[PDB]
Amino acid sequence: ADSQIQFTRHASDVLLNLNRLRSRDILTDVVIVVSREQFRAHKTVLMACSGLFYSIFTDQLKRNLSVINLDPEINPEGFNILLDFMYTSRLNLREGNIMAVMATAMYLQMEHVVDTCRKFIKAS
Amino acid sequence: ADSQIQFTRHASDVLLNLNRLRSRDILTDVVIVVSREQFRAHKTVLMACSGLFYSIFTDQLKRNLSVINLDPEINPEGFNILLDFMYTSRLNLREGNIMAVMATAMYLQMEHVVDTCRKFIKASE
Amino acid sequence: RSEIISTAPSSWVVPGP
Amino acid sequence: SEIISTAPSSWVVPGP
Repeated sequence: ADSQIQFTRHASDVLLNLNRLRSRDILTDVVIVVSREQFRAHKTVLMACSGLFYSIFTDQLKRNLSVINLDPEINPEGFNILLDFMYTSRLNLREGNIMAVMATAMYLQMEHVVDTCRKFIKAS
Repeated sequence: ADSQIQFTRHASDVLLNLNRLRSRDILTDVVIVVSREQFRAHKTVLMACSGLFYSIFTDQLKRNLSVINLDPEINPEGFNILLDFMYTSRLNLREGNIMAVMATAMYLQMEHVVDTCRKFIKASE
Repeated sequence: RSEIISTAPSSWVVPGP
Repeated sequence: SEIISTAPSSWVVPGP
């Protein structure tokens, strides 16, 4: 009689569709500036993955900013790799960027990514 | 060229956090009006689950609307069930509501749900 | 009442065109 | 190769 069905690939299909929106610039609502680079995104996705971004868009003087400048110390490649990760689940690491990725993840308050970086310093 | 690490629970963590933002009303940007009722939501989430909503927010005269009225013919309890699903993965189907649930999914152009409504009246007389 | 699992993919996929 | 991680996110939108 009564019921509740869990679609196991639903979260995944949502994320996939959020990333297509992003990649077509549909309803993106902020540009993140990291030195001289610019990344378009959806604030809600940023806030759903990063503690730093939660705080930015939750400060009511900033909620409705459409440009955010990260600290000058933040690296564009490290940022790019984390933004892709937010929208895909895939963390693409190389020996020549893994520490920048880790620094960026600390700043964006994504600590499980940081631990994964540290822990992926086995072979090495 | 990359070592790629897939986080198998990321998508679900994201969806979970989007729901908290919803129920705390954070960054919600639209109200869906269904007869009597009102549902606050994020446009991007709506667009990520339904091609109806995608067709709406993709209209330049409609991109920036903060209120959207659905078909008067549409059931508010049906839409609430679909809206919770969209945010949680869980479709809560009853014998009492299933009728309108399916009419809503159909309206919202979400067949996988339509189909599990039919695949549900298997457990039927 | 009982919690059941569906492996159904979404029919809705945002285009790339 | 593509290794898998099973780690849950350490980020949880506050409930207040």
